Amino acid sequence: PNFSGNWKIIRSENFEELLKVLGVNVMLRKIAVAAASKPAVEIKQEGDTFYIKTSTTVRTTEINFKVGEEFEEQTVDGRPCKSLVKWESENKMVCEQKLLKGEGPKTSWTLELTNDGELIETMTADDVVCTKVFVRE
Repeated sequence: PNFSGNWKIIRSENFEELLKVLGVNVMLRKIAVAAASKPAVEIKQEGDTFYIKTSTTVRTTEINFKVGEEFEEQTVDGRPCKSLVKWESENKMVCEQKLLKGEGPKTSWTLELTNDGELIETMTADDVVCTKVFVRE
């Protein structure tokens, strides 16, 4: 169960629709799903410590966290949040997010490995879920 690698996206389901129900305007949705916005995800895992860099043709962001320790990131629609990841199993982590300011949808995400070595990401806002699948280069 090692999440490290250079992960390339191979499936995406319900992402634009999730943004739509969050109130994201149509220009930004279409951009978010364009080929040019396809995420490449680099992960370095060392036990419970993660470094994850997500890059597209125009953006790059890095997060560093340790499982069980609170950190700060942004929600699917860009609002700052405090996050905390826990293991649900040997091969799956789950993250609960809490907005830093104001109120909003209950948001969370998960990452898990398949035995064939696919990485599955889900992101949830209230009752709406999006799933992306990646494979290693």
